Amino acid sequence: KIKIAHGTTTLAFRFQGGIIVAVDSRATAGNWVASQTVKKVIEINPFLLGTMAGGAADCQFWETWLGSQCRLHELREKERISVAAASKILSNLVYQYKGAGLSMGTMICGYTRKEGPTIYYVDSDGTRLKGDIFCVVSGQTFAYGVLDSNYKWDLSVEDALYLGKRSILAAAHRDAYSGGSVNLYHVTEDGWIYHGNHDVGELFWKVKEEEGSFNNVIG
Amino acid sequence: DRYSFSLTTFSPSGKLGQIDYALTAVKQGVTSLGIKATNGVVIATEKKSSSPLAMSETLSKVSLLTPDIGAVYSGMGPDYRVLVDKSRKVAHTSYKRIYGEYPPTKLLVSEVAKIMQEATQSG
Amino acid sequence: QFNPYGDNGGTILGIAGEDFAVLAGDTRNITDYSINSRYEPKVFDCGDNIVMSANGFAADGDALVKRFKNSVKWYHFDHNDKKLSINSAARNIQHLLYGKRFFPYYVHTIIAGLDEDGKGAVYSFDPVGSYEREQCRAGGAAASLIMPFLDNQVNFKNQYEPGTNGKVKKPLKYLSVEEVIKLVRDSFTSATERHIQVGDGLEILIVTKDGVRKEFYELKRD
Amino acid sequence: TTIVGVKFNNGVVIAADTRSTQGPIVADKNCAKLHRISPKIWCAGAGTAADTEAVTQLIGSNIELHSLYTSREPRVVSALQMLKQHLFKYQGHIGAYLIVAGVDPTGSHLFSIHAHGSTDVGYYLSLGSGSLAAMAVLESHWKQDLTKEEAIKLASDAIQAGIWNDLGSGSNVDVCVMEIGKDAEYLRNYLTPNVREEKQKSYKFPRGTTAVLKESIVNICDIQEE
Amino acid sequence: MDIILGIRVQDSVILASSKAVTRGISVLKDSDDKTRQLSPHTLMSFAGEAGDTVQFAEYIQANIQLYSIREDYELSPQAVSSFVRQELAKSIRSRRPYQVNVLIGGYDKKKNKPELYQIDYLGTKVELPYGAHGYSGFYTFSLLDHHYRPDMTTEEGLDLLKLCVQELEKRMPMDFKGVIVKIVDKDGIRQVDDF
Amino acid sequence: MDIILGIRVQDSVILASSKAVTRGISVLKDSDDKTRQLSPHTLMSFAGEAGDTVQFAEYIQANIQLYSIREDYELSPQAVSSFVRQELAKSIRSRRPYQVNVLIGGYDKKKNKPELYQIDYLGTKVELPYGAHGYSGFYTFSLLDHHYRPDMTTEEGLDLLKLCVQELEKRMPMDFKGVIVKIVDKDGIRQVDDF
Amino acid sequence: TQQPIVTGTSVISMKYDNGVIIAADNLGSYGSLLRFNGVERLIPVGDNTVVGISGDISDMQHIERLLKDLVTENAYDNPLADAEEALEPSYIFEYLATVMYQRRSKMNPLWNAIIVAGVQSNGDQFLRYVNLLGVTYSSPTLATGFGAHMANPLLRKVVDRESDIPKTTVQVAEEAIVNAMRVLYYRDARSSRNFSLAIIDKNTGLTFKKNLQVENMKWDFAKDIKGYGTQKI
Amino acid sequence: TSIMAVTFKDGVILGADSRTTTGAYIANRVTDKLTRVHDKIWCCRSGSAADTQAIADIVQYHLELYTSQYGTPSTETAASVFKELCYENKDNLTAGIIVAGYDDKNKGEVYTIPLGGSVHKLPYAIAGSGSTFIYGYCDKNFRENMSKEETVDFIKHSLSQAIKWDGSSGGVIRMVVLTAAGVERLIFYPDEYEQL
Amino acid sequence: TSIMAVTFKDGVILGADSRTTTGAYIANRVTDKLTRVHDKIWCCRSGSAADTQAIADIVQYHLELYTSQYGTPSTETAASVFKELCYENKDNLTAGIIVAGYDDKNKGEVYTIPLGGSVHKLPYAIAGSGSTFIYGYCDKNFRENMSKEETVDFIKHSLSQAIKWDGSSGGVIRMVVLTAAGVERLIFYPDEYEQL
Amino acid sequence: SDPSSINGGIVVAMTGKDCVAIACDLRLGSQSLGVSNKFEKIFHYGHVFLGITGLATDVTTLNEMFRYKTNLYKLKEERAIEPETFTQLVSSSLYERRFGPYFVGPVVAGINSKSGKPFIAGFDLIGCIDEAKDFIVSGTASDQLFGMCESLYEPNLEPEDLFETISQALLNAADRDALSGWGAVVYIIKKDEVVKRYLKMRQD
Ligand SMILES: [Mg+2]
Ligand SMILES: [Mg+2]
Ligand SMILES: [Mg+2]
Repeated sequence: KIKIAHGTTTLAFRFQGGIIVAVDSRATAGNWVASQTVKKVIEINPFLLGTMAGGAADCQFWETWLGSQCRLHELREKERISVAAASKILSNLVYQYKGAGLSMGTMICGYTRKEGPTIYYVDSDGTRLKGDIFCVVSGQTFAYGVLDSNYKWDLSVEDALYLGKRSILAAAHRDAYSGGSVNLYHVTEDGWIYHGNHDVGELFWKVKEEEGSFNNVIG
Repeated sequence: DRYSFSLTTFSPSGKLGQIDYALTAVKQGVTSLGIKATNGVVIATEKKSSSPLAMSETLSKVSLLTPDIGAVYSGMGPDYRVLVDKSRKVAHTSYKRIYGEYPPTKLLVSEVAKIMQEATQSG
Repeated sequence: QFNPYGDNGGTILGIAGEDFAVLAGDTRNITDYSINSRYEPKVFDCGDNIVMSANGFAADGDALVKRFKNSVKWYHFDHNDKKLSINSAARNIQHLLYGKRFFPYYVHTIIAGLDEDGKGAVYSFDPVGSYEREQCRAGGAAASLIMPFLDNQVNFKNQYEPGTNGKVKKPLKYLSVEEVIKLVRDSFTSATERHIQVGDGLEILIVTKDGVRKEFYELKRD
Repeated sequence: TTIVGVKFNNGVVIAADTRSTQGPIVADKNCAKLHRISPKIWCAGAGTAADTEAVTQLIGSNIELHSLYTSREPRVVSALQMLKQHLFKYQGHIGAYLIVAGVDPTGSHLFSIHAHGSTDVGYYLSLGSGSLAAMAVLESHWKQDLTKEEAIKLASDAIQAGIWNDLGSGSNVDVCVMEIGKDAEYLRNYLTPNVREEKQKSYKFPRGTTAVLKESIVNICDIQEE
Repeated sequence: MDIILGIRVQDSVILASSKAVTRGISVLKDSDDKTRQLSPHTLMSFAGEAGDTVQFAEYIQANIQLYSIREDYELSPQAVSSFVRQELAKSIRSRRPYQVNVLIGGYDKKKNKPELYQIDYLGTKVELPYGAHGYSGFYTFSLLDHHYRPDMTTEEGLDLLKLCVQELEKRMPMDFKGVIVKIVDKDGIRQVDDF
Repeated sequence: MDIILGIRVQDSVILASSKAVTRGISVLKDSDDKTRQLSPHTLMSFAGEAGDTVQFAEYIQANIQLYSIREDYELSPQAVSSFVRQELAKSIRSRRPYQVNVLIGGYDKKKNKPELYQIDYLGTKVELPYGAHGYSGFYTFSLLDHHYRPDMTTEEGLDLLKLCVQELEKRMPMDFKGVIVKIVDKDGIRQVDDF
Repeated sequence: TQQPIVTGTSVISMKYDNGVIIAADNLGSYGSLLRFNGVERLIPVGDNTVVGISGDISDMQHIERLLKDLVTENAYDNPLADAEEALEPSYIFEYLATVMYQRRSKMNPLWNAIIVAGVQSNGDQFLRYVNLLGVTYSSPTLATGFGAHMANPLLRKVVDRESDIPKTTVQVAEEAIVNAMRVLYYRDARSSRNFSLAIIDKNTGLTFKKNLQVENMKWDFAKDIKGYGTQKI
Repeated sequence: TSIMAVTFKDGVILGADSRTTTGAYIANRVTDKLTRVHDKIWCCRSGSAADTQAIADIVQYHLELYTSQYGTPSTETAASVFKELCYENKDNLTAGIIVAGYDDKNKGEVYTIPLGGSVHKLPYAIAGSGSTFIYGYCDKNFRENMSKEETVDFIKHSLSQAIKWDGSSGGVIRMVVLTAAGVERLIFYPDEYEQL
Repeated sequence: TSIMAVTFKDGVILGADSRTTTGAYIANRVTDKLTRVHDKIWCCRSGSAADTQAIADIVQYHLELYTSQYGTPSTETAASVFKELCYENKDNLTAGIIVAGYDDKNKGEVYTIPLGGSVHKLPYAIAGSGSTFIYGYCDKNFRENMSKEETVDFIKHSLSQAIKWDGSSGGVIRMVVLTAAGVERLIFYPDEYEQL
Repeated sequence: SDPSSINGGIVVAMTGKDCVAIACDLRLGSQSLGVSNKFEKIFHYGHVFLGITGLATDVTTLNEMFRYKTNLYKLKEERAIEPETFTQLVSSSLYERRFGPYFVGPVVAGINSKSGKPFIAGFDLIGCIDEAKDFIVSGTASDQLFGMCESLYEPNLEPEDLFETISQALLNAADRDALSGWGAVVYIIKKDEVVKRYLKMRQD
């Protein structure tokens, strides 16, 4: 298609230490790899993160707009907007446009003291869902977390980051359209913290050597 | 056609009569020879002209099969002529149209040999 | 029925240096198997040390560039002649593109310039205004022929230190404007050989703190 | 593809460009489109490249067997009748568009044949994506009683029109001249107007640049004795 | 596709709703509550097109809550069902029709009678002792047609519903990931603790 | 759609196959065995178009059993997998192509090595340590890519498979009504009693 | 969205040392029917511009009226309407290009390919193309429809690049145009023998030639062509 | 294409334009559409060039084998062979053929074979895309038992109008005259027939 | 439908057939297709009967309001009003109209408006399904400055051939003569024009 | 849906000084899903090397078909088939399925045992021969390979230099194709020794 679309590798999960957000950085037009360095996490504001799945433009434009609407709310009400309220601004907007051809599957992630760590999955269909974990792998959204479904609520921030990084690596290897690098975010009550850009090429060899996993692959 | 059966069969002595009699026909045929040199081969025969009014140039006993392969015979001329036609065609259908080159001498010989073997066993 | 879109061919290349940027495009304009022009410029100085190209359907490309140039003029009027930064230009072009989200500008847009720290900047846009800041972006017909080459010769991807057996990556060095232009010229020379829509001429706009300058090189006319 | 035939005083000249394209990509920059049906009967092909080669080699093979059978040099009207009856049978599904030119005991001949099995006679013909560019030059400069030198010049000029103005054509000009009572002369790369310029840089890598996991000797030799 | 069943017993109405949200071969949620409280003694369950179901359900909730405040009165389930039907009936000849199927379970405090209303996406309304929307409809109807008694107690009605869900789990190709059960009686609306 | 997983461990091959047969929204069987024994040390599991799967599987079984009697020999899994691939490869350009996907698990008595072959309906064959056909493929691959060790025992391989099935039950929209597990080792083919 | 009904074929043009030449045949075709022969498709605007139009003739007659209205409008409260504030070719083109792109952007195009030939105030040659898509481009030679395929190759042999323009006289340019019109008559089934030719020169101004005919045609060789292959009679 | 055959006192004349098109492109501007199937039996071809060439070649073969065994075939026999091929293969053929011949017994005869592969014997026949424009003219100007010169003028004037109005017709006007005297080929160039 | 308008010495004559069809059924065999939009400005209608009747009615209204304010409109003005309606509504109209009028200043004028809504001023115009068959005849037989009797003969002979060959044309030949002398209606019956 | 891009993968062949190189990726996929990283696309019949891209079932079938035909050839000819002759056999074999073709992009590489002349050829799916002097490309990243080869390639490279060129051409082309990669093999072919090298590359 003309419009860059992302059907794969966005993960967001809730844990003791807040929310982990993990994405890949690959953009594909058909089988052509357009880029290995795209940002699939949209920084709406210092406390709100959005994941880009579906139309790249549709996600960028309307989640940048959501940050504008969130800023207005804070000027008018002199209070941080709740994740419930921020998610519902975007969900109600895409519902107006329903049937026009907007494509968006996004996890709105925020940590407020009213709600605690909150993830909302927002759809171009007008679906708005609160959940502990959401993942998007090759145009398919799942609420289970790529690897073991259980994982841990009582998980260290270091360990939770690794699980998210390792989860993107699992998808990046198997999924043709997933790859490039992993971008890691830790969402706390005081805001989100960037946990860097990790090349999947270098990550894969290191993980394989240290975990002993990917025995099937020769390196 | 009701001759679906072999006309060449083993006699009690283990002879194939029709092959022996074919070889007898070849014996009565005009002499032809071949000599192989280091840098070429020669094939030769006598143009036994049936009549002096006949233009013996119009009867080719020595035939090009491929640009690099020639054939001469002893025995029944008409049998030779149709074998040259089949040999020329099989060089194309079973080789040149597959490999894009003319067959080696031994393999074109192998194909001609096969056609003559079939006239020895076919109905 | 009436098809409001067409393909005018062409290929464009944006590379961002440490303290410079280049936006290059071939000067050939085509429809189907015919050449319309051997010299129809595709890369434009828009003012404020910003160069722009909108490659694909030339009509939509001309319209977008025209609208953006006008946007710069009105930015000056509305904001006391404030210089439009490349990041602000990029966000502005997203809104121009996304405005026609349900009847898009059938173009791949690249802008080149310097950021507010004086460092080389290239921004790449999809037809509906999705955008990213990049060091290297080829757009148009021969993009798939050029980008793998740039991955290898700019970022030194799949290149390692001899005698380390792939344990040490070839270290990234800052490329001079002269080396970047060699890579641009070789990219288009190679594309011209293998892509029927690429040829005739190569126009390169180079952006530095000193301003915008223009270099032109002939390409094969077959 | 740009293909032309030009009849002249004592023969016919056939010419073609040397670019082969998969969609917008140039697969071969020095492709030979001038094909032999028989030693003094040549043709140029446009459309499906496999089909034009396949149909020439098949009719070329059958023409050779016919020539051997009849003890006569092959005729262009035989190559033509055999090509058109084959293409007609396949109702355009064999995408072969050919300009057939040659000399035989009957004289010099120039024909065009289309994929559906229709044929045409002419003193000048053009075929392929570059035919309109080529035909513009032929319609401008063609006259009756052309010399060999004039016909080669006109033919190669008509191909050049295709190379420069058609994206489907490019690179070089191939020519074949078939003159009565003479050997056909095939002039491969008669013109070379599109030689690539020297690159700005050598892309020869230092040895050991590529990361290697495993090396092994491949056994291409047969099973050994002893 | 989704499961929404309603049974009206002697003194209450029970609504059982599938907890699964699936888009294509993707399971988005396994704890989804396909219910909105319209008024203290009226409950609406909904199944249908994604987005439209929640948007419609929440719009109805707001309008009924608005009427409650303005008149300081609770609309009868009959009145709420008539309002909900009319809103669905508007949608069918609209530009983009709502694809939402609902069950309305309410207790009428004036008549001291439980009432169950089945309304499809076209605004087709019927008052039934038991109702269902989707593939599960035909199976449960035949089972309920046999077992259902109008003098059934809430516990008897719960047992019968539990049988339905057990039989539906066996016979259905899709996994609907269990049901939430809610009882609507004179005391209000409560979620059944264990099912 | 259906679930057929294979894992090749140190000394055996394990095949887990979904027990459910569904046509549209109808569940036809919940105890279906999607396996044929081709030879005493070779097992084939199959998923795909209705009728074609059993017809293809049984046709292969007959041909391999025919070869067994004629030569008084058991074909190697490699030879059986090559025969099966060729039969599938014939079908694609045939009048009505077989839509059948298979896993071939065999123990090679000459090499004393377990072997697992994955062949799709087109006759696309690969030898893998683990394989799967259908929607379940991508999920199980990522899990098996992490956990799988080539020196794994049959009990370790069984545990890993059990994890896969548990995770597949949670994440899949359809109910595949459990799996039958069969082990292929030097002693032959046995059905795992409890899973 | 519509379909063209009555249509005009190729418009061809090129730059020479001192100005521009543009030409078009006088035919309005109704599908395969050559219905109207007295159709003028070169419309002069003042004494410095000629607009050559191909495609739908109803849309051409509309464009003709827009240009006629443009001249009227420019003269309103304009004491320099016949001097410094006269319509330039560049103004007339940019207007048409704006209209063409707007009409395609409302999915209701003017079904035409337009070449604007003229000479600017400073004596610079103007030659630019616009079509129903709003696509625009400039070249030392321009042609629409069949002209693009057959005329351009011939005209580009005279002026292949910008540096050839000063070396091209009006006699050589006109000759090349007239030859290209003969080639189009030979090979274009929707063409006509009768055509108009306009020269806009920076010295001698606008010369508009009507009722020109394709002459010096080669047909004699037809008598020798017999059958389609084997036929000798 | 514009083709016609006209019977006159001394025989029949076949007329045709010389234009073959692919869409609007003139693939051949000097086409010969008057095709010999026997010494004094010719046909005018319209439709698929591949189809009419294939049919004419097969007919020529049939009449050559006919002549070997039974001597010179009648124009009616030639028309019958054309019809058999056209009618039996109507699903896979796009061919409109006029068959014109001279016998000594029958003299000049014209048979037209439309798309369906029906046969119609006529004093004269017009066919091809350009024929639509001259139905009026031909019906008003055709007389029986015209001289050779009158018939040449009638065909020249007729095809002149057909060419003028039809984009698919054009080039030279080819004619073949079939009489006891033999076979005569006439060509008329644009400068001659355009000024009529 | 076969319609034509022909300018001569004393003015212009409009000719039309009288046939309206639904498929092969003749819905009306005595249709009047010569329609008055002003005293000496008439039109010939071809295409959608609903469309040409609606357009003619609107034009008649426009010229009646024009006449009230500015006096008698020119034939050119009438053609312009027709064109405006046809061109601006080209997407929703199927109408081919010939406009014929007599001024004292301009004399006889003919304007044809094809489907696109383009305007062409001509010495004479032919239109309708039956016009295709008489392009040859009309182009050979039309002279400028013919007498009234010659022009009636020209139109009668022309539409006679159009009717003969076109199934969509037929019935009577209606004509309207526009001169300084006034407006004259002529009718010619099958028994008259078939024997021509 | 498009048979030539279901499984993915690439082959490139290059000529050097008294040597040829042929290289392929190791990926086999079902569209987005990677299935195997051990699917080699280069086969050899004596000293003649054949790479095949496209529909994987056809790759396997054509390998088995050319092994069959080159085995019979050798038994009858009493010598190994040469690259020039094999190229014609591949062409003939593909064109016989003209109206039901194998969905493949074959590449021939080898040195003529008698003349010592390096030889490469490519084919479309119905057997049209591309006999390039320089390089041949095939598969889902053919555009990327054309780009890489056209800039990286220079004539008369020594075997160990040609190795670096073809390796860098394959790796960087594959990394710009979703359906290519998962490992790579390079064959450096000289008149009487062939070296096979597996390359280390990113596994995404
Ligand atoms: Mg090029
Ligand atoms: Mg004409
Ligand atoms: Mg990849």
